[PDB]
Parts: sequence; C-alpha cells; structure tokens
Amino acid sequence: EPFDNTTYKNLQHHDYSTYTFLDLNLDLSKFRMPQPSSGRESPRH
Amino acid sequence: SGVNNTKKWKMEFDTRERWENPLMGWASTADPLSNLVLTFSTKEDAVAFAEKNGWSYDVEERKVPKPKSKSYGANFSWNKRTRVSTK
Repeated sequence: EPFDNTTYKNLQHHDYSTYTFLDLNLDLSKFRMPQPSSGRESPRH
Repeated sequence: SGVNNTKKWKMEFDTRERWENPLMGWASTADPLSNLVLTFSTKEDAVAFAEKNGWSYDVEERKVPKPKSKSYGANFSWNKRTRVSTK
C-alpha cells in the first residue's frame, strides 16, 4: 500500500523459459470462441 | 508481349522446296515468291489484290484476344480458390 516508487516490479519475466509463450497459448485455448469457417478445408480444396 | 506486329494483314505464298547446295551446303531455292510478303490494312483490301492478280487464296479471320476480368483483390479471397499461396 505504500507508494514505493523505487523498485522494479516487472521481475516475473526473468523466470520464463523456452516454451513459456506456447504453454500460455495452450491454456488460453479453452477460452476462445468457435472459429469462423470459410467453407473449405483450404483454398486448394 | 508486344502486339504492334499483329495490326496489319499479310499475304504470303505456299512454301516450296529448298535444298542443300552441293558446294557449300547453303539453302537453294527455285521459288521466285519465297520471300514475297505484302501488307494490307483490311481483309477486303488483301483479297481484292489477290483476285485481280489471279491467285487463289485462303483467308483466315483475325484472332482478337478476349477481354479478361483481372482483379488484384481476388488474390486474397476469403472462401474462393483464387487465393494465391505466394507473391
């Protein structure tokens, strides 16, 4: 609660590793909305 | 892609024998009309010339390229096959 403007509070990112970003994306998938569909599996289909 | 040699009508004659010169191997001919080409503005002009000169002729109608529908935005279509996979 003290307005201590003398410390760097962004220290979490010093523990991230090789798969931090893609692990978060995996957890986030349960939240996303259903994706829209163009209608075909690919432009080549 | 230039199209400036497809503007005018031409009249040429049937191809006749060429053979190998015994001495040097050059292409010999006995056809006096082998290199003869005439240029006209219209088919009716070309035909009239052949008629008065007594030559039989087979006319071929001009081949004009068809108009195409070009769209640069179609290269990134959302649900169509016209989407390109590379630029």
